[PDB]
Amino acid sequence: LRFARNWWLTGGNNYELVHEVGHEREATECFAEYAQDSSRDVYLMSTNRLSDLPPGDRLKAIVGLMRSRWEVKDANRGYDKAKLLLQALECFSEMKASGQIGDFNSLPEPDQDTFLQYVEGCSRFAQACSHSHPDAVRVLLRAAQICEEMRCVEKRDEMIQVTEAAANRMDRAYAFSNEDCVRLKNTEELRRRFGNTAPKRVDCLRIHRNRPLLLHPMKDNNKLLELSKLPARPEFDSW
Amino acid sequence: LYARKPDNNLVRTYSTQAFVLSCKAATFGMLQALMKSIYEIPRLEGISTEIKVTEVGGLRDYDVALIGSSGQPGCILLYGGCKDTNTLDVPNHVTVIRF
Amino acid sequence: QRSYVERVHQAQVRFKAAMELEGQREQLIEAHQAMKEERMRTEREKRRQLL
Amino acid sequence: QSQSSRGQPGLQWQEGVVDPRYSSSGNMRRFNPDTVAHYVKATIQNDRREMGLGEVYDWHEFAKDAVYIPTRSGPLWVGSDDPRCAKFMRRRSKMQKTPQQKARPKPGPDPAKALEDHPLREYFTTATNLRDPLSTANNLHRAGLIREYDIKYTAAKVRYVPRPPVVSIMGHVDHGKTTLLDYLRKTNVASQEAGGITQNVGAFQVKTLGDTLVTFIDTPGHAAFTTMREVGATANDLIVLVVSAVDGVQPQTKEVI
Amino acid sequence: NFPAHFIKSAFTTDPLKEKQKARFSSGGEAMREVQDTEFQALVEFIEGASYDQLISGRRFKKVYDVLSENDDMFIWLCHTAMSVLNPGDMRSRLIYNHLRILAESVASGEMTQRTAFRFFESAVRSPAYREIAKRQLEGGAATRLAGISAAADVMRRMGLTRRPMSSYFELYQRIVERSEAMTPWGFPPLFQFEERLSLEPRLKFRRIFWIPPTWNRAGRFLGPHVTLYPGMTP
Amino acid sequence: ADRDDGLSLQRQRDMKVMLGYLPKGNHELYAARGDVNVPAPFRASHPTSVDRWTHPQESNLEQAARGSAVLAKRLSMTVSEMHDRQETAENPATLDRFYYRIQGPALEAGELKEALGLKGNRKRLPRRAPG
RNA sequence: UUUUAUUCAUAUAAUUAAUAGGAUAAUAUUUGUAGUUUUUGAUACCAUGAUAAGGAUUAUAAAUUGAAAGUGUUAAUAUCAUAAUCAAAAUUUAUUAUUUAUAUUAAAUAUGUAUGUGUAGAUAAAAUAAGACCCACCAAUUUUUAUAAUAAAAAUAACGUGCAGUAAUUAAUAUAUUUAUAAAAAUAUAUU
Ligand SMILES: Nc1nc2c(ncn2[C@@H]2O[C@H](COP(=O)(O)OP(=O)(O)O)[C@@H](O)[C@H]2O)c(=O)[nH]1
Ligand SMILES: [Mg+2]
Repeated sequence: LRFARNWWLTGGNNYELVHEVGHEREATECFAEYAQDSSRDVYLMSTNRLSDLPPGDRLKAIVGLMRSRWEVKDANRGYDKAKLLLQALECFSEMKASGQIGDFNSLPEPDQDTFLQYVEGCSRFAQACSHSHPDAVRVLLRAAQICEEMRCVEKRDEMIQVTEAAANRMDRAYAFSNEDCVRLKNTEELRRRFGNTAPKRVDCLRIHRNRPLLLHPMKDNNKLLELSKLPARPEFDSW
Repeated sequence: LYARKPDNNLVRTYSTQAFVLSCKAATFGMLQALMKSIYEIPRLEGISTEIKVTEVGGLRDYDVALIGSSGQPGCILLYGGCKDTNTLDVPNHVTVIRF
Repeated sequence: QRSYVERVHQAQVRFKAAMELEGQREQLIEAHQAMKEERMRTEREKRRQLL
Repeated sequence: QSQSSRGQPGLQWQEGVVDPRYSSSGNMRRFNPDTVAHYVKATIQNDRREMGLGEVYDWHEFAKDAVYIPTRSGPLWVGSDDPRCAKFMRRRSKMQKTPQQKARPKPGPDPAKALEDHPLREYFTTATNLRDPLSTANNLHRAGLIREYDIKYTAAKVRYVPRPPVVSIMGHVDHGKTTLLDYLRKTNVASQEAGGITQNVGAFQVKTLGDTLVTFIDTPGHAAFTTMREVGATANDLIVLVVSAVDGVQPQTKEVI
Repeated sequence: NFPAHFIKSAFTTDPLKEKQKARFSSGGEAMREVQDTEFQALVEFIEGASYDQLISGRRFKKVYDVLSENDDMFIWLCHTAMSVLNPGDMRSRLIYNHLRILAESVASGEMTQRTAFRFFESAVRSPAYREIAKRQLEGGAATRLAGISAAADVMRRMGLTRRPMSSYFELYQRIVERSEAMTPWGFPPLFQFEERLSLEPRLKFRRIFWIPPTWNRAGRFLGPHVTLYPGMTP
Repeated sequence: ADRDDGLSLQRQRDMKVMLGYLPKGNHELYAARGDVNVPAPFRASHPTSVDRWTHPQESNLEQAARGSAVLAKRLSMTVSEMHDRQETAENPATLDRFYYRIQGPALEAGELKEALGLKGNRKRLPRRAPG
């Protein structure tokens, strides 16, 4: 019906047809078949320490670390966040120091605002954690040095003022260094009742549709309780 | 980058008496002491004890199910006077040691 | 080849990081134990003197 | 090619004894030259002669390489050089040469670092440091008796009060720890104890000396209860080691010391 | 195993080779370097009798198809069925006009011969036609000859023939076949015509080899021209 | 065991069947048979499968050759021939049209058709991404 | 109650890698050109091609001396493109179509044993320049109903027995009866 048991092709008839056509548009367009090419396929190596990566890749890893910290969402003490932000700023600082074209004056608006928000977040975290960690002002000073390296006087002066004020604040701080009532009333009433004087749970079984069934104790008058109390084998067991 | 591939053609063939053992103590310290003593007990030549369930409660239904269902000889140890709540009946081939 | 070398190098780096973390934990444990021993020695000599 | 009975088998252990077919002495999948009948050997040799194969010389040594094949007829014993088990023998040899031939998933990020980055890390609680008011205030906040802004303020507010002492009675077996506690409490427990042996830790508060509360923990002296001894050692602040006068220092006393 | 021959002409040409091929060979260079169907089939067939050609069965089959491709068989069937009718009866006039329309449609090709034969068999198996034909046969003097002669003449006039005067030779053949008394006049074999038309959509009424044997294929063989026992030609 | 009658025909055939000389499924065998150029499933009843059958996939390096073949044919053709035959840049032009008759074993005939390019089945095609 | 014939004879032994010109030519001692040593399928295996056997049918009548042999497959075999341990010189080793009664060994060593009235069975040859898929038990696990000392069904790739449909080896089927370690049939009707 569908498959042939005979596996030999006989001679005669069996004139198959071959038809070939071609369009110039196919040859001109050539469509596209670039799935994976040598240009887009490259080796990949991994380094544990973040100083091995170049400053750009160091920042590309620092942003992921910041995302992980945000996923943690603990907030509260932010010394680790301050260190991450300081490393992020050090990426720009070493970019400028090494000799890259990146200079704060030459930076475009997006990169300028990114630098500003990074240094602002670092300074905010350092100011928050200055009292908890005595060395947070060190990261504040390092951020101010990074701003000076980038040659941004506007943020540099603010960083210097905030770090001086943080040092002063740290120095000064270190130099300084119904339900219950209802339950109580009920307990008192119960204790008074007990002093003056000087119910039982019933097992429940969820049978069907999670409907409870209560097995209440059998009435004391029926014969079944005495039937259970009587010995099983009179000849063998003691009476 | 490859792990060992199991082969199901090999099967276990019993050479010794396989004693399936369940242990249940009255208290957690009793359970720890019983486990330590059991593991300090050396293995005999023709005896192999397999410890399935160790607990702090009394005899349950799942204990009887684990020990008596398989034809292998079974021992259930009850350290202390823990109250039992098993509704089934323990098979005769299974030794219950209440101590 | 690229996939094999990537996987192997990542595994090596991760194993090194884990071993370094365990070494740091062991050093922390040893320092805490040393502090405990120092405190215990002071307490023992104080106990003898007070007795 | 596969050594497994086609019909679905049941329990291989009878209620009291092991099934002979599944025992080592009567393994159904092992060719036993000491118990096989004449017709089995006749069939094996007939196959080895009908198809080009070596002559069967020693049944005891041939049983080593005898390959078992399940059939509706029963066990089929096929020589290691017989073509029927060629794929099975090839796979077995490849397994013997190199068994680890199945790929496994790449391990992910280290769970230890994942714990550092866990979203619920701040909910972890720790035993209060008995000498740290900051730790006491932090535990108070974590229990929800003070707000998070009251940590440093309540740290100074924390004060220390003398608590009743806890003393653990330890020693060797039959050295009189139970009898000493029994005399102290006037309860007669050493006689009503089952077997005359202590196997459960008991904490009892007594009003002795200057009408002060002292909590005694009766640690058993049997060698097995090392965990109970450790629990008593951790809980108690003072330990009383009772040694018999007639019976000298024992290994249990040595380990307690 | 089997080397790739790539007999396709589109799998053996590439733009790199075509770029150099086009310069040497193109339309301009090629131009610079180079310098009644029945009758045509008949002359093609008979030109094989030249001194440099042979009579081939392909050409004879071609000319036979060209000669027999018409539907004059069906047209003559319809008009022979019409001949027996009575030019005075109104039912006979209706049947005559229906069959004339059928024949005209067949000649024009507007209706396929299969459905035309369905119409024809349904028309000729009707009781009215059978009764009319029975009266025609019973009459001592009948109009069958005049009817069939007029049928040939109208087949010529209306252009229902491959050639203008073929209808008269077909009429002569019809009369000489009527001399054989194969079937009563006006009662064609419908089962026979149905069997014909089920298979054929159109109703109709020293060896030479294209592949010579090779030495590997044939062990001891010389050829179709060699004579092992020749004679002496004067 | 030299001068032995040997295994019976039925026993030998059953042994070969057990060993697996008979394929478990017919899909691979009828795909390589070469009588038809259809893909492995041998049955297309979905619109995408039908489109796959109607428009066989071809690599760009060979589509360029196919278009160059018609470019060369039109270049060889004269202006008047092209205009009369309606062979223009937009109208498609046929390249090859022939009939062949093949006789012999199915598997070997299929392999021969693969070698000659008559059987486009069982062809590996590199993957493509997006457009 | 159509013709013809048939006794047929050698058969194992051992070692296999490179180019280099001359008389009558305006000159080359290059007359006489000097760098050991890291690889391995057939002294015995290549499975694939040919061959054997071997068939087809239109030519009316007149003229003309004319206008007239063609192969699949099944088979066996083998020296070829494909899978390492061994045949070609020292030949006994038995391998189809032969000279029968007048004269019988001179140039490479060239046949001493079968006369028996030409008396079997088998075998070969030709009309040609001649003149005719698949059943039951057994084995093997096991599963359900049942716990009665039950009993029964069913799932199952390699066993051992008997032979069971597919126009199929036998008119078919059904009912009833009978035998054999319990397969297969037999017997007797009814139906088609
Ligand atoms: N004479 C005497 N007997 C003692 C003393 N302490 C314990 N015993 C004996 O030890 C027995 C109880 O042992 P127990 O205290 O329970 O052993 P332990 O729990 O291991 O210390 C009693 O029968 C006493 O007779 C003691 O101080 N004097
Ligand atoms: Mg005690």
